[PDB]
Amino acid sequence: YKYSGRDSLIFLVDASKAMFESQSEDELTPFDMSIQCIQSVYISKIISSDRDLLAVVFYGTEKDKNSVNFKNIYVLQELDNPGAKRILELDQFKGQQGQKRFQDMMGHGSDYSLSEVLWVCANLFSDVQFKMSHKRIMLFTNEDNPHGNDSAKASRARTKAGDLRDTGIFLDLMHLKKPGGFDISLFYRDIISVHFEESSKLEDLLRKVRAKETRKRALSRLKLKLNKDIVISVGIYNLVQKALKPPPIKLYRETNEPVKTKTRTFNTSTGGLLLPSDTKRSQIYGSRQIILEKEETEELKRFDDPGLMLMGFKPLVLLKKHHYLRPSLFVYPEESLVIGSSTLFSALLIKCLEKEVAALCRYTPRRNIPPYFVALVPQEEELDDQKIQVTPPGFQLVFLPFADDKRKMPFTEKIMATPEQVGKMKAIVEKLRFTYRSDSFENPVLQQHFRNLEALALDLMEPEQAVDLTLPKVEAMNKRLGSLVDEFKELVYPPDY
Amino acid sequence: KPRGLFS
Amino acid sequence: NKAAVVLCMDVGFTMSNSIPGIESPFEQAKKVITMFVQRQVFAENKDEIALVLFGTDGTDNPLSGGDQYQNITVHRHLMLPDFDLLEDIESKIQPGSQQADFLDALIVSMDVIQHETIGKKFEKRHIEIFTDLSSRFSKSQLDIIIHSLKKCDISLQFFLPFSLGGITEQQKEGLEIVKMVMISLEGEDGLDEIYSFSESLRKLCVFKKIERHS
DNA sequence: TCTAAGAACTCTGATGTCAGTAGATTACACT
DNA sequence: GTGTAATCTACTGACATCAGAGTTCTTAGA
Repeated sequence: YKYSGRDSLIFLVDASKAMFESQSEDELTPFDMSIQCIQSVYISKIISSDRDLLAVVFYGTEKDKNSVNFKNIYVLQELDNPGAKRILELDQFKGQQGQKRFQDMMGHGSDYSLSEVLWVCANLFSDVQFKMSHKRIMLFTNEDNPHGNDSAKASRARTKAGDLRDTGIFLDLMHLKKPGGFDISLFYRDIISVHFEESSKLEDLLRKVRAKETRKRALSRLKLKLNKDIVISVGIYNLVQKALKPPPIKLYRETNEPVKTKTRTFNTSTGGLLLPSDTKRSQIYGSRQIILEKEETEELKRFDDPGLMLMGFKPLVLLKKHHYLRPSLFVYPEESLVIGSSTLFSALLIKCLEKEVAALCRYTPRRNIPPYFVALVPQEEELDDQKIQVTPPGFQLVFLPFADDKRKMPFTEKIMATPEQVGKMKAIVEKLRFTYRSDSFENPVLQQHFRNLEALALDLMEPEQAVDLTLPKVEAMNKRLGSLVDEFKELVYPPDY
Repeated sequence: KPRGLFS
Repeated sequence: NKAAVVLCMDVGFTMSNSIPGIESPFEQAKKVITMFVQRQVFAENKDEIALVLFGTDGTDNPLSGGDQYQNITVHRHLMLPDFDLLEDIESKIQPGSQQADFLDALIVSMDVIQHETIGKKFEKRHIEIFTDLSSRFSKSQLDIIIHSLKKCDISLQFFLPFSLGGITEQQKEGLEIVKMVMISLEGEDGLDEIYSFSESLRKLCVFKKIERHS
C-alpha cells in the first residue's frame, strides 16, 4: 500500500460505571486491564514504528471534550505520532489511586451512545493530514449488548458502523470480560470483521514486542540484462539487515536542544577556509607522493553502467556455502520499467529451478561502484503451514567472493577420531537437538538499549533488565546430556587441561 | 609453490 | 617475514636481434622486469631489491677486474624498491654490443647478498637471472656456487626465451647446463623452475594479490 | 630490562537511493 | 500576448552504505 501512508490505531474504552469497578475477584480490573493494554501497545509502537499514529478517546464519561462538543465522549490524546509525553498521561491513570483520579476528573460513567462514539472516532481519523495506510479502531468494552433499551439508537449504530466500514475504516473490539455476557452475535456479529469471557486477541497485545520494520522498500531497481540487447527490470530487495541502534543525536546541557554540527576544513598556515575544490587527495608509495583530483579519487572506480550482467549458469553444487561474503539479497521483477519482463524473469526462474543450476552475474549496485560476482540462485515459494508467504519466490543473491578474500589458513595436520568416541558423540549430538526457528533469538544489546531508553524516558523506578535467550541455560545442558563429559574425558582426555 | 619472481 | 630480491638481466648483443614476429627478449624481459618491479612496489612488502644488468658495455661492479667479475653494472644495491629506480630502468637501459657470462654475475650477486644480508636482518633470499643463454661460460664453481647458495639459503631461478613444450646449439647446451644446475639445486622438480618469457607475461600481468595475515 | 604496528570492532558522516509531493517551467494554444 | 494545462525536477523522510576515525591486542621488542 501507499508507502508514505501510515498505520493509525485509535483507542476507545468503555468508560461507564460498567467496568470501571467491576472487580468481581481481587486479581485484575477491566479498566486496569484495558489501560495496561493501551500502555503496552503504545510503548511497543514507540520503538517499533515510531512514525505511525495512535489516539486514545474514552466514551460515556461525564465531563466532555471532543471536536464537535458532543455528550459523554472525551478525546484523551488526539491522533499524533507516539511520544513519551503521552505514555506519561496514560500512566497517570494506572492505579487504584489512578482510577480515583480518572473517575474524579472525567466521570464515573454517564449515559452514552456508540452511534455517536463511532461518529467521534470517524471525525478523528478524518482530521489528520498525512496519508493513512491502514486505519483501525479498537473498542475496549464488555457490555456485549450496547443497549437493549432504545432500539432506535441501535439502528443508528448499525448504520453508521456500516458507513465507517465503507469509508475505509476497519473496527475491532476485544471482548475483555463480563460475568456471562461474553458473546459477539449479540449486536456485533455485523460490526467487527466461538466465544468466551476473555479475548485471546488481547493477550498478544501485551506481548510487548519491540523490533522495528520498514515496508516493501526497494533497495535499488536495476535492469538485469541477459545480453547487450535483452534487459529485464529487477528490484534488488533486502531480506536481512542487522539493525544497528538508532543513531544518537547530539544535545546541549542547559537546554537539550539540537546542536547542529558544523564540521569544516580550513588552513593551518593562514586562517583561511579551504573550499572543497581547494583540496587534493594523496597517497605515499615508494617514497614518492601522489596527487589526484577529488573528482578523480572516485573516477578511479567507474567500471560498468549500473545493473546486472548475467553471463552463464553453474551447477548448484559448485556454489559452495563455504564462502559467504555479505548478507544476501533478493531478486524479483519490477514490471514498471521494462513492460512484460516479469514473464522472462518467471521463465528463467522456472527453468533454472527445474534444471537445478545457478545463474552467475555481475552486480553494479549503483554508479561509482566496482562490480562483484553474484549468483542468482532461484528460490521456490513455501506456504504449507498456513498458506502464508514464508520464502518469497524468485532468485537470491549469493555474492561470490574475490581472490583478495581467501585469507590463507595457517596449515595444521589432521587427526581422525576413533569410531568409538564418535559413536558416542553421535549420542551427545542427538541429545542436545533443538529446532531452530528463524526468529528464535534477540539481540541482547539492541533489546537492552531500547529498554534503557524507555527506562530513562518514563522516569521508571527500575530498568526492565531483559533476560535474553542468547545466554545458554546452563543447568539444562548439565542435566539433559548427563555426565557424558567424564565419558569423553576418559575416552579422549589425559590429565593436562 | 610460486617463489621469488612470483612470491 | 623478510626477503631479498636481486634481479639479474643481460644487456648483451644477441637479444638486440630476434624474429620480427615476436618482440626481442631484450624488450620482452624489459617489460617483464618493469611489470615485476611495479608488483613489489605497490605492495608494501618489505622485500628489498638489487639489480644486475650484466653483459655491460662497461663494468661498474664492486668486484671489478680485468677478466674476473667483468662486464657488470649493478643498478643499485639491495634496498627497498622505489619509483625512480623503475623510471631509471625504463630510460637508462641501452642496447649493448657485447656478450658476457651470467655465472660471473651470479657470483657477483651472491657476494652482494653475503655482504649485505648479514649486515641487515633477513629471513630468506632469491636470485633471479634473466638471459638468453648466449654466453661463454665455464662450469668451474657451479658445485661451490650451488653449495653456498644452499648455505646462504638463496633460491636460483632462470628465465629463457625458448619454451620447454629453434635455438642455437650454444643455447641448447646452455639449457642442458641450466637443467643440470637446477637439479643440482633441488632435484628432479627443478624442471618447474625453468621459465620462458611469454609464460612470464601470462602468469604475471596481474597486480600483486593483497594478502593479509589473520 | 618492553614500545609500535597492525590488527580488529564499533561508531559516525556522507553519498546515493527511492517514493512521494508539488511546485514552477515549458509547451500548447487561442481565429 | 494570456492562460491552462502536462510533466519534468526538483526536496525530504527515510534507509543502506562505504569509508573514516576512535580503540584494544599480538608480535618485535631498550
